[PDB]
Amino acid sequence: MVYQVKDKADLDGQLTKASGKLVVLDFFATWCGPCKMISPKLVELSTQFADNVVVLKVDVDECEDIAMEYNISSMPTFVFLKNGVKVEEFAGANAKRLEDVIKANI
Repeated sequence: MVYQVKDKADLDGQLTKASGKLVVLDFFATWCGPCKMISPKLVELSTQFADNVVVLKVDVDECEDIAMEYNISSMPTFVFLKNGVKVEEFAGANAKRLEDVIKANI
């Protein structure tokens, strides 16, 4: 349910297919402790809101150009989009905050 983009083009297509659903972009790194710590929760929410949410993971070491483009500097950073418009964005592994956002903007 949680898809990890191959590159910008891949991201620019996943967002298209997404249509009018809440999109959650998880910018993370494999060396980031808090990122792993929240990955399970993201998965849970992912399936708990399948049909009305689409979670895309973006590895910063693999897609550095997408990291610069979105101006990320802290991991994990969650950018929430809906119909092509940033609905919100925050960094850190605050699991409750994460569920709050998905739920409130689903």
